[PDB]
Amino acid sequence: ENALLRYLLDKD
Amino acid sequence: KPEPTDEEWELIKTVTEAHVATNAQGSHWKQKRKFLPEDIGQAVDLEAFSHFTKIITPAITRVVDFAKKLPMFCELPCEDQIILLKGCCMEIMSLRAAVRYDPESETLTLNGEMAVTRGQLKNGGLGVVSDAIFDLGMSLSSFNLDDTEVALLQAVLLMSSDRPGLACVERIEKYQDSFLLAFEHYINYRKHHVTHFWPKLLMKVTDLRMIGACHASRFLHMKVECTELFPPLFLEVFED
Ligand SMILES: COc1nc(C(=O)NCC(=O)O)c(O)c2ccc(Oc3cccc(CN)c3)cc12
Repeated sequence: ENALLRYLLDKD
Repeated sequence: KPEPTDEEWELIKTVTEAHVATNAQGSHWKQKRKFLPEDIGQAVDLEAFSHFTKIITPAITRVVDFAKKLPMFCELPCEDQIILLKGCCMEIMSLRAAVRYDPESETLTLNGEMAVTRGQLKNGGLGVVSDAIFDLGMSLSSFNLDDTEVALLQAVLLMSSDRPGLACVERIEKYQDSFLLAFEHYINYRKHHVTHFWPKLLMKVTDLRMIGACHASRFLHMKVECTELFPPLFLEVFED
C-alpha cells in the first residue's frame, strides 16, 4: 500500500 | 476581460508541458489507433477484461508523471502526494479518453492506441461509468479544447484540497486557486466564440468527480465478480 506509488514518486 | 499575467503564463507553460510529455502518443494518437475487435466486449466478459488490465498500469503511471512535472505537487509531503494522486487518477484518465472521443466511429482511444465502443468499455468491467465517460466525450467536442486547457483541468482535479486525510489543506487550495485563475485568464486570451465558456467548462469538474466516485463503487462490484486478476498499481490506487 503506496509502495509502488512511493517507488513511482521517488523515481528519477 | 483579464488576460494571463507573466507569472501565470509560465504556470500555463509548466502545466501544458507536463501534459504533452505524459500524454500517450502525443499528436500521433489518431494515426497509432487500432480498433478493438467488435467480437470482444459483447453481452463479466473476461476476454475484454484482459485487454483492459494490460493498459491500466501505464495509464495510472502517466498521471503520476504528469503530477511530478508540476513543481507545486513536488513541494508537498509524499503522504499528500499519494492522497492527491489516488483522488484524481481515474478523473484525469477519464478526461484524457474523453478528449479523444471520435464521433465518426463513436469510440474513445485508451493508451493512445486502443479505440473502444461504449459497450466494450462497459462489458470489459467499467459498467455504467463507460456511459458517463462517453457522454463527457460527446459533450466536450463542442468546446474544442487545446492541450493547455486539458492540462489546467487536470491540475484543478489534482490540486483538490478536500481529499480525505490530507495535511497541507490550505496550501493545496492556494495551488488550485492559482490554476483556476490562470485557466480563466487563458480562456479569455483564447477568444472562444462561446458565451459562458468558463462556467460551463468548470462544471465538467462535476462530471469528472462523479466518474471518480462512480468508479470507486464499481471497484467493490469488480471484486464480487472478477483479485489475482487486477494489476498491482490498480489495487494500490483504487483501494485505501
Ligand atoms: C478512463 O478509464 C480508463 N482510461 C484509460 C486510458 O488509457 N485513458 C486514456 C489516457 O489516459 O490517455 C485506460 O487505459 C483504462 C484501462 C482500464 C480501465 O478500466 C478497467 C477495466 C477492467 C480492468 C481494469 C484493471 N483491473 C481496468 C479504465 C481505463
